[PDB]
Amino acid sequence: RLAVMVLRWSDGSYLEDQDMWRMSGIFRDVSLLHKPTTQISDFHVATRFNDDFSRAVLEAEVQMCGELRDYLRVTVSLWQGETQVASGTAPFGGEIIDERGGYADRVTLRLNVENPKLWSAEIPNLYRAVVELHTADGTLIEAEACDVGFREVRIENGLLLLNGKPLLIRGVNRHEHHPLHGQVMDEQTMVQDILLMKQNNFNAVRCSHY
Amino acid sequence: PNHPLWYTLCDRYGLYVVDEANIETHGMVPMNRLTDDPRWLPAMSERVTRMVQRDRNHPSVIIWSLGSESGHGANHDALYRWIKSVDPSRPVQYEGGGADTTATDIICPMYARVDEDQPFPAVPKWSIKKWLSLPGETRPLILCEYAHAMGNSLGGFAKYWQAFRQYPRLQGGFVWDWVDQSLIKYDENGNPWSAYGGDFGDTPNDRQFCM
Ligand SMILES: CC(C)S[C@@H]1O[C@H](CO)[C@H](O)[C@H](O)[C@H]1O
Ligand SMILES: [Mg+2]
Ligand code: NA
Ligand code: NA
Ligand code: NA
Repeated sequence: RLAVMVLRWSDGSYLEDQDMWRMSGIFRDVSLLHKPTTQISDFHVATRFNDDFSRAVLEAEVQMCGELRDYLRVTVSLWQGETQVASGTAPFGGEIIDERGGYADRVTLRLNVENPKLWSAEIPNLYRAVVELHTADGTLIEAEACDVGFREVRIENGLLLLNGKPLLIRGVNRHEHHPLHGQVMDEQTMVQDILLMKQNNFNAVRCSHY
Repeated sequence: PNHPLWYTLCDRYGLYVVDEANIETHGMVPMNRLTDDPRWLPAMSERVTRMVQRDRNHPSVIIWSLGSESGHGANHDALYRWIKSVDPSRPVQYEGGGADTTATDIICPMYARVDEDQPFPAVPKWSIKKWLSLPGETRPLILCEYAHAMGNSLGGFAKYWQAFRQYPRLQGGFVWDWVDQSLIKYDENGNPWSAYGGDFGDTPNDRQFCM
């Protein structure tokens, strides 16, 4: 039996003064997650490019918790549909960081991608990155994953660039609102909003304000 | 460069002066044909350097100019740097080759409109308000020529002044121009009349464009 005492007002309320209905409760999903003792505790995916975006390096930093062991490995593999495009395997133990060494509980994997299909609001090309924590001889401990979009966002010479091109933001602020359910969101309403937005020539959304 | 008394009078009466080298090659095709040619650098150089040597002690002179309508050539860049090196006390401007070249401290277009872009190839005339905020642009904008006062004209003059007052980096401009270049001719009874291009048998000519 779980028991949750939810308070409508807290010191947190002072930082939650958004122009919206003021409500309360357990308004997003509740779930139980089972992880092994030796586990992926964090991972960051980065994509860097050459000048004309004909080449990319996917860089994945992976953190573990649990007992550190020589036989431990991370494999990060990148997929386009059912085709594996690139893969990297490494033991734990980051590069030297300062005078006390580096992160023994972290590893960074670097994958080369030639002619990556680029992500944008115009063509949302996505790859799948699978992060496998496993032993040297290939027993899977666990895998986490995410969708990867190869794109570069930068400001240069006063312009916001996506993949080297200046954006024109056709945006809208969107609160999480349902007339019957309040501030509870469901897949169907979310999908409805996205289809209507794109159909009306929107390419951007601001998560106002959270 | 003007008659020398002009600067004395501007010193004493109080007018800001742009002193301008006697260099204009408007009729060349393309406009920079001579100014990009090193063989013409000596001739151009003397038109700039001798002006500076003559007028540099005049307080009324606040800005030096490399001349007028001669495109943009390497000779302009060279003489720009010469003035900057010899007289740091005064900005240098020059409109040729698109009004915002490496040979000018001030964006100084001629007849750029307030709100309307005129995107000519190679030498566009942006809206002055737009021009200021072009990516990377930081310079002040002062039109070297604007509001062409030919005959019944100066339509839209207030639109410039509204923009000048609203935008800090729009710092005004020089109307074109002060006085009609008409000449006196006389009829058979000795009565004077104002004459323009063509009235002296001069041909080809550009008629009333001198006024
Ligand atoms: C496109 C041409 C008319 S050039 C135009 O001629 C004007 C005539 O008064 C002035 O001389 C300007 O300085 C010049 O830009
Ligand atoms: Mg508010
Ligand atoms: Na101003
Ligand atoms: Na003619
Ligand atoms: Na004229």
